[PDB]
Amino acid sequence: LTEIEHLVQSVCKSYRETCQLRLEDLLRQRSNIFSREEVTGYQRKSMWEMWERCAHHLTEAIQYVVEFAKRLSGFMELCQNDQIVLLKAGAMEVVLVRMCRAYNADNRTVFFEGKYGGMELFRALGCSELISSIFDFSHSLSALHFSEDEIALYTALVLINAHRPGLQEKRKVEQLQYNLELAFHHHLHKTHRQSILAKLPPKGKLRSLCSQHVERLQIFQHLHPIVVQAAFPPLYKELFS
Ligand SMILES: O=C(O)c1ccc(-c2nn(C(=O)c3c(Cl)cccc3C(F)(F)F)c3cccc(F)c23)c(F)c1
Repeated sequence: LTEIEHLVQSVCKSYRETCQLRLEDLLRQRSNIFSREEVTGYQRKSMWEMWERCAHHLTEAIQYVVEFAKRLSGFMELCQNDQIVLLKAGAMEVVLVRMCRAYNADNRTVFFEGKYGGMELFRALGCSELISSIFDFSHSLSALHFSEDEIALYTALVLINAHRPGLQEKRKVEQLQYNLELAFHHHLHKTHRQSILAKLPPKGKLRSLCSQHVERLQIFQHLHPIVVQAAFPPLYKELFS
């Protein structure tokens, strides 16, 4: 009925449509785990081949988040400067949250290229601390057993944040943010899930993990650049220098 319950519906719709894999497909594939032969197969690959595989998977993930943002009510009505500022700071933070869906807390594995595997699968990359921190973030997020609607509403709030430095129309961003906070709060009350609010990761944790991740991606892109057909060209030039 209210403009808020419709907001919940459209945010969940944008998310349902911009998801790469279905939650039940990832849950049913938890049995399909890489063999020790397939693991060594990945470990023996060049850093540069592993980088190309991961770089493409991560650019495609960002592109789905870009589409998710495009479909959020009022995002397109914000100015290009504000759209870049939000996506630059938040798109990879959304990808990192989304990642908990493809993470199995039982054996500490992630769904990568058709099967589940441990962090050792990424050895050739030579950035074990960063990969361990990503696996740790997904492990803490998985303990919340986030529903699909909760992850949709929370990721919208990760993106729509008026506190990002460099915004031109801060007030137009605040209005979008306040409506999404009401929508998230309203939904958690309706479903008796307000208890996750105290369990959500601190703002600084996500920002800190994301800044470390993107800077490492930026080091690899400098050393071995990949080519990507840009979905949002002005965003692409701000990240790919
Ligand atoms: O318009 C597009 O299609 C588009 C696609 C990807 C990005 C993007 N890349 N990105 C990387 O960290 C990244 C990735 Cl995922 C792989 C290899 C190289 C990079 C690099 F570090 F170079 F940016 C991002 C980090 C945060 C926010 C982003 F928006 C991006 C982008 F800005 C635009």
